Amino acid sequence: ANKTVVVTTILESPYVMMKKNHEMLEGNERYEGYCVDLAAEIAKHCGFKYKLTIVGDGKYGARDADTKIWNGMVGELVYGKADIAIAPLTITYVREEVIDFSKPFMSLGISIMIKKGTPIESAEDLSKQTEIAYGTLDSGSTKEFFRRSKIAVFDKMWTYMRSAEPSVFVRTTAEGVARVRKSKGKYAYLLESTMNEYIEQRKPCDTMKVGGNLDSKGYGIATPKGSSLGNAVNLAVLKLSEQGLLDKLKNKWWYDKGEC
Amino acid sequence: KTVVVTTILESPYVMMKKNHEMLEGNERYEGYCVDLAAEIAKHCGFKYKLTIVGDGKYGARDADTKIWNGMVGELVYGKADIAIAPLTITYVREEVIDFSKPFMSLGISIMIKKGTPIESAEDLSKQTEIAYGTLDSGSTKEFFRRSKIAVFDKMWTYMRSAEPSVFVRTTAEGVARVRKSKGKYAYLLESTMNEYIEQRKPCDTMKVGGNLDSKGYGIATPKGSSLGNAVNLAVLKLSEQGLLDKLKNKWWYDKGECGS
Ligand SMILES: CCN1CNS(=O)(=O)c2cc(F)ccc21
Ligand SMILES: CCN1CNS(=O)(=O)c2cc(F)ccc21
Ligand SMILES: N[C@@H](CCC(=O)O)C(=O)O
Ligand SMILES: N[C@@H](CCC(=O)O)C(=O)O
Ligand SMILES: [Cl-]
Ligand SMILES: [Cl-]
Ligand SMILES: [Cl-]
Ligand SMILES: [Cl-]
Ligand SMILES: [Cl-]
Repeated sequence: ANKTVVVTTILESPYVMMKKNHEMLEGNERYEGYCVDLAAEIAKHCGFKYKLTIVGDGKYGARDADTKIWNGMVGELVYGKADIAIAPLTITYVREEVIDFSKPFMSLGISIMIKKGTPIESAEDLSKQTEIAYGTLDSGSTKEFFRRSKIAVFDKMWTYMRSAEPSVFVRTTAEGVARVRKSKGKYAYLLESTMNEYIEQRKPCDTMKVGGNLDSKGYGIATPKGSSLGNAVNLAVLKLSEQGLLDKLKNKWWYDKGEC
Repeated sequence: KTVVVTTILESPYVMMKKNHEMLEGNERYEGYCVDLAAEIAKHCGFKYKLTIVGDGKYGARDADTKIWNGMVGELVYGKADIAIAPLTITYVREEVIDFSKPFMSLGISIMIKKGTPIESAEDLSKQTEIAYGTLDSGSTKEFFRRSKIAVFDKMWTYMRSAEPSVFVRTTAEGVARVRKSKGKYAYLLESTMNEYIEQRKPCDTMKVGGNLDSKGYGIATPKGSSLGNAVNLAVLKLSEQGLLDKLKNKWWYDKGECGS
């Protein structure tokens, strides 16, 4: 018999955001954003009812090196706490080994956010100076990229970041943004081009994405490995992509009401 | 035993090496997909035989007979174990075959003779002096055929009825037509092949406007093939090691045939 599908997601603008009047709203109505709209479209095409739930620990997902335990949305899927993740969850090798991913619904690359006027144009620029600190989000794919990289410039960046004091890592994108904005150009933030380009369109329009992306990947809808939901959701993603609905949702949440 | 790889002669993905007539087996061929096949096979631990698709087509389903041709057909009817080629991930194909996560991104794009007065798909659709078309039996044609997006629908209505036929059998042939058409023929093809051609003599073509859509190529296996899982992880591993980027830079490497 049909059950309500438990969707794990994360409060990350503009994917999932609290609606203005959330304090008097319940269930899915509390939220708005790209992934809220996407969940609606996927559910419609797949014919299921669902319940959006914000991941408890507020993390994307990393495996503890000691205990081998997955946290974040990946953990929610791995341990059977959610049926599907509809979020800016990056497709990675280590994750692909433990959960299923649809074909990508959005492309991104790691990128550099600076306060306007910062004399940085590239990862190479960052790696060759010490005046401007830089870091990444915790418990996500960007941090793991640097930790695992065998590419010289990135390995050099990781060697710096891992030991920098105070810590250059942040717990949320918002914290990284604030750090860039408040540091008078002495902090640059390594984040996905999607979030970077979003922030670039928000007041007070004091940040910008600089240089090319450091890699190329995408977000996928994730399900527990072997989940029967996987096939249908994947086709739904390709259909929506082909129909141009994904391009429409991107423009809607990034650019249509940009503030800059 | 020996994995049979179906692929297609398409520069710079798979090309006959100089003096190939005295070569044998896999050594006859060079290119991005040739190198990729080697890398995938090494990671997955299989021996393989590259074979060029008999009918020289990517893959389309005959409306009447509902039979698949091209590489898609070779997978569907058991003639090959895997396709390693610039084979576009699409909804209709995903229904009948398995695809790895993408190893390369692309979008449908416009190729014009330099100086042609066109900067967008919209421009093309709003005029009639410049003819335009696509490859036969491929994802670009099916995209326009299936599209409910206004401008693309208009372009299709024109293309389907244009006489003489605006469709071509091969990329080389569409490119020739652009060059020999004094600018009265624009070619719709994938950004990857467009950008490759853009950097080669006689440097008289160019990619204009943004891409009309966003998708990628995937390594394809028959539905439910056990090779699928390993090949998918291999793609992600190569991507994260930056080996896919290295391959792209190598085969799209600009020796400065045009300017510089
Ligand atoms: C987000 C759009 N999109 C739809 N799914 S896809 O055809 O598997 C794909 C592959 C890519 F390499 C880049 C984008 C992309
Ligand atoms: C081609 C590189 N690449 C690696 N495989 S992926 O992480 O599934 C992916 C998703 C995208 F949306 C765009 C590119 C991309
Ligand atoms: N999308 C990333 C989080 C953001 C980042 O790591 O930059 C992930 O899935 O882990
Ligand atoms: N990559 C395309 C062929 C080229 C095109 O259609 O423009 C396909 O898989 O069908
Ligand atoms: Cl300031
Ligand atoms: Cl071999
Ligand atoms: Cl439209
Ligand atoms: Cl008709
Ligand atoms: Cl011209």
